[PDB]
Amino acid sequence: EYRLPKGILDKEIELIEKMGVQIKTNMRLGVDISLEYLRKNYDAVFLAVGAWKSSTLGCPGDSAEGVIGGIEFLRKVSMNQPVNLGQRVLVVGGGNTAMDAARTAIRLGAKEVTVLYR
Amino acid sequence: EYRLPKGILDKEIELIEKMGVQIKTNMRLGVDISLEYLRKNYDAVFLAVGAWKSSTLGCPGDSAEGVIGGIEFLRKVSMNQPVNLGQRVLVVGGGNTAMDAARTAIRLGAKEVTVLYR
Repeated sequence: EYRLPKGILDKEIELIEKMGVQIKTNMRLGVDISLEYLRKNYDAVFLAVGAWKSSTLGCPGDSAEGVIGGIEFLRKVSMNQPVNLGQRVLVVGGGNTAMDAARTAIRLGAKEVTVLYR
Repeated sequence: EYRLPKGILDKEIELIEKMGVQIKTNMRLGVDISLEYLRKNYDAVFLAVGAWKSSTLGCPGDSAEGVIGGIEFLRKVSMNQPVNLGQRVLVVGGGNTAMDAARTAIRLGAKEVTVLYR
């Protein structure tokens, strides 16, 4: 939110909806909606699902409690869901996800946050 | 159609739709739509799927071509889909399905139709 406030995003999406676009939220492909349904009742289908599966650490013990994916952590923070942070946080990576997670952890009350890049 | 014309049925269903009921046709549970979607987006779900799987003959060779289920044959006839009859037609059963299939076959040009009841 400190880089892109969500009110601006809401206003832009409302402008898009004002053009006649019907946005059905909470609808998931493969869970709520099958691809056959869309292919049958729609002339064209455009998939913009995006990369929504954070990579695992790839080292033994990556499934231990207290290790969370970057985008999942940021989604929990944005949704105001309770996350289990702590005094010490290490972020593994060097992309936008790592820096956003580090700064969010700093703003979420972590005493020290350290980013590890290879 | 000779027992229940479909125009009357269409008129009654149109009367029902005039009350505010939204009938989404060509939507199938488990194929086009999911039970979880209904349970999430709707307060109550009422299932009236009916018995839509005709029983197989239960004898060897029941899968040979030229053996067709009663309700499937009647659905093909009602939908005006091309069905493969012949001069000789046998009907196995004694319910409404068997009698309707026999009379439809008689009206579809079968020279002789015989109903076999145990």
